[PDB]
Amino acid sequence: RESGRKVQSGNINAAKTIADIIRTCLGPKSMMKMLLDPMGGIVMTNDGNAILREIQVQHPAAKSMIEISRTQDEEVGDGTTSVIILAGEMLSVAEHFLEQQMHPTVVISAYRKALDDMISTLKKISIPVDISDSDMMLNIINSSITTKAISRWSSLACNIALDAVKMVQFEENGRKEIDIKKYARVEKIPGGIIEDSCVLRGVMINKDVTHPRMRRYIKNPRIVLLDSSLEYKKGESQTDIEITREEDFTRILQMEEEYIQQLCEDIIQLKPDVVITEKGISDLAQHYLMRANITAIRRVRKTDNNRIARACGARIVSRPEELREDDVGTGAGLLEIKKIGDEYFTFITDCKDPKACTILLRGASKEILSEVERNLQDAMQVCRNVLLDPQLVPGGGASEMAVAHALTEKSKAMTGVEQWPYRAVAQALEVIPRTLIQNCGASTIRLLTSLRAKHTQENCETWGVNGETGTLVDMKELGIWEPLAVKLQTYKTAVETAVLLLRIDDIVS
Amino acid sequence: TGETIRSQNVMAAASIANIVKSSLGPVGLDKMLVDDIGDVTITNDGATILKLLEVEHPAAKVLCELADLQDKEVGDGTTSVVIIAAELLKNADELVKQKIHPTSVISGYRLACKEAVRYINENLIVNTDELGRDCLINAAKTSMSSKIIGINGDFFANMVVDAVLAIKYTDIRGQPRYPVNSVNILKAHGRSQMESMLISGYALNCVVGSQGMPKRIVNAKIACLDFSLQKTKMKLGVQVVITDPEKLDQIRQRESDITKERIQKILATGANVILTTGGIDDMCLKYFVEAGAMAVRRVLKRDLKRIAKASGATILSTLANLEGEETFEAAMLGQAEEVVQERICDDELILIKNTKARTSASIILRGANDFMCDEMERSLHDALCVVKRVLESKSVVPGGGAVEAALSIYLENYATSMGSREQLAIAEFARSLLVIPNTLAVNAAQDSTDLVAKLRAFHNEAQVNPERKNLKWIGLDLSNGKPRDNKQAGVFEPTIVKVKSLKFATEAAITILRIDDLIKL
Repeated sequence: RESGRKVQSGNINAAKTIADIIRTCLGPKSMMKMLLDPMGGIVMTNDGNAILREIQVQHPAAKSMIEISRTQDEEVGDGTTSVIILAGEMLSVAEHFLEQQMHPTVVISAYRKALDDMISTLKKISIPVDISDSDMMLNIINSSITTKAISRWSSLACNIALDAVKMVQFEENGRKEIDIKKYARVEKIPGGIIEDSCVLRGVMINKDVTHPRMRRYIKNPRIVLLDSSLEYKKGESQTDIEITREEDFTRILQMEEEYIQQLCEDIIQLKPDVVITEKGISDLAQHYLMRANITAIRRVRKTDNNRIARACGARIVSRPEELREDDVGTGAGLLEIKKIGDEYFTFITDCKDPKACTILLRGASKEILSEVERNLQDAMQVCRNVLLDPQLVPGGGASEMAVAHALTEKSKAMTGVEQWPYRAVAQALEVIPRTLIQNCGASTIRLLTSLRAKHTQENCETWGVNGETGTLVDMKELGIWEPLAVKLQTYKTAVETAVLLLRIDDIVS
Repeated sequence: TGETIRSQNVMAAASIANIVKSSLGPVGLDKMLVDDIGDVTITNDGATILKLLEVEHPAAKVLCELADLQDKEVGDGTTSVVIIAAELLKNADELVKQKIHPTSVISGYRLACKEAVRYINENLIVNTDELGRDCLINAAKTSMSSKIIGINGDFFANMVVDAVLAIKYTDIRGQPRYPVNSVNILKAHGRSQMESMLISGYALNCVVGSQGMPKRIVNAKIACLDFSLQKTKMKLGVQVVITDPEKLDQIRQRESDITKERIQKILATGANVILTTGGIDDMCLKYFVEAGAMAVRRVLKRDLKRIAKASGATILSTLANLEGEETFEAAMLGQAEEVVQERICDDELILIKNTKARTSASIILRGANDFMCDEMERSLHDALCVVKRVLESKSVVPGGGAVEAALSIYLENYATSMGSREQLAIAEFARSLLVIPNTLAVNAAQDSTDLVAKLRAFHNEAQVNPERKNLKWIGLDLSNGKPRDNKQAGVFEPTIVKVKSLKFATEAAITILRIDDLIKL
């Protein structure tokens, strides 16, 4: 039970401090807040998503801030800090005034037009990419890794991100939307080195299949994904009574044989060696296949088989009758039990569809690998974000100072009370520049007013202050870049986010 | 107690109404609903939420049921009736405090509750159609955004408007009415955003037959299948003899073959075209198209159930014929006037033409992207739902808030006729109306004091009509809240909702009043 202006305050109130301390933590140049547990447990992070947690949370809109944050933590995970900045910016500025000017409403609307102007300006301020040139992509990843200051192994993982994620990218609604991630498969591996890893075709099966009787290598036998229903039928097509006695053992187990084979001969109809048996797994099912000298890999996940559905690019087959390569094991394909470290790894490569690879990771060991993987995970996603979005923007204040002018130019032209949000919208761009001016550790009011001028003539197209260069700069020469969507994705959120709590005057239990 | 509880009663009436009159309608503001103390949910329209919200006052107890009572009935008045539930209380709160006995005028507010229904008689429009509720375009257009629907915001509307009002459509298994059952319909985003079309009968959402299926079978006798044909393993099929290693494999294969003839029997028996919500294996589908049978599979359950209720009577959604349709016993005969499989939206949908026994229509909305499918989604909904109360209620209340001022003065006219106390029972009643213009002005960031007063200036004597709004009342806005016209902006109701919410709010105020003693054993 909470009300109105006090909500509206608690909106501005909480969302203020919500938007805040992690901006000290923001920037490649940053300030890590300390976090103390009531027991005395200490934490040092630049991660708001992490910072969101140990702090005791009460304000349910702060919980809701954690929501769009986690919601964004789901999407990128980076900028979850940066998304809640601007809503904090947004909710702070227009709300109290314009609610004391009596409305969420004109505030609500104008962020539609706060959104589009930049969305427009985004397509203007962001420039297309070569996803064709991975180096044109690499610098982004070279840029993506280094705000949290990780380079060492990532410098390679940068490239390896480029490689698979363009391949792990095959997806179409017919408008060809590519979100596809789960295709990309990663491998914890002991030994090798962080500077040695790769992407192997199909989907390499690492996690739950070490299984040594897969044989080892499949030259061109098929791998078989069973939504069969390979389960032995104790009768003709059915499962007869159990075996409590000698008579039920002879007759029933015999008919259990046929249904395995007749399907496994349908499996043989696509000629495998490896059959990874998921539905209809039977102790006779593998044994027959093992009697068939068909290695039947059981006690297995359909997630593996979904990895294997993306390992051969295939589907999994409920059809008992007439099992096919294109049914399961699409394409010639491979299957190989590989030891990277000594861990057995099934590698099912050569998906029937091209753009087939999945990321092998070697560190000097699992951990220093996990160093790669975690950062590669960021590296690899920026790809499918650049692969998502083949436009990208000179960052910092360039990203920031661009639209406010058009926005103010709107507010000036729009000259409503919607102009007031476009004023409230204008400088909210510049807070991370303030943080960037924090990042350099300089005088913001100057650099703002300075960068304000930098948009008066240059129009801050490439010109922000970059706290890490310290100065108002071209962000193209300087090379500050993100795929446009990510900018918007950070930008889209806070609008709706602010607009979200812009709706709430009422908490009620 | 006494007033203090009846106030606390009146207060709780005001107290909870605080939540909704901000949350009210699609001018309302979304509000955070904590489920326990920890689990928070957000909408406007308290009608949803107060049900989910724990109601901590006997008033709050006596109310959410009544709004739900209204809400069980109809979504209209739900978040409302709690309004004037609160209104007349605070109104009558001081009246009882004045000289009034809670019994005195409370009958009058019922007698006053009747004047409105006495006025509901003289104020309704039995023509629910040509102007439309939220007009025609305004109906769907409002529940449209402007994206790829916007240019057709007027255009798509009168389509979907005139669609569910009356078009050729099978009602539930073809009920002889206006499309009570909505209308089967498609938003298929692609080609032009302007090529969205009503189509004859039903363009399937289906897996077309891929075996070389005939892409037209005229006048389709249909089997609509909610049943998958698939296959099962028969350890021994037809024949026995092994004259060949071929013949070794023929036995267990012959189970698949008996479908061919049975399909060819089904070609002769129950359907021209097989429609299967389930999968028809190309194996199965082979048995059809070689006989020359269009066999369509994995059809949309919505479509198919609407195609089932299109076809009429016998259908294979009833009995499961197995082994890829065991030969029909002809409880399976569906009806399609013709069936052409026509590429539409850059894709072939089999287009069911009406029904052989019935009319049917899918509309295919053609956008670019799902953002039509996302918007004409709810654009349909409103218009559909609008049309549906348009469908059921021919009598429908013209005007949203212009009735308020009429209904105010209408009784405020009859107010003085009583004399004495219940002259007041006709007043605060007619006073408690204008919160509807208030809350709509409020939630639109408007001020009804300008709007609702502007309302009461509109009259010759009294009526709410799109005759002359300069001299009379009609309609209303949300974004504004001033009288507008019926084909224009100015709002509507169907006929029924009031008397419920009327009597509801009429009863809402009275009963918690009656009790002055909360106290305990």
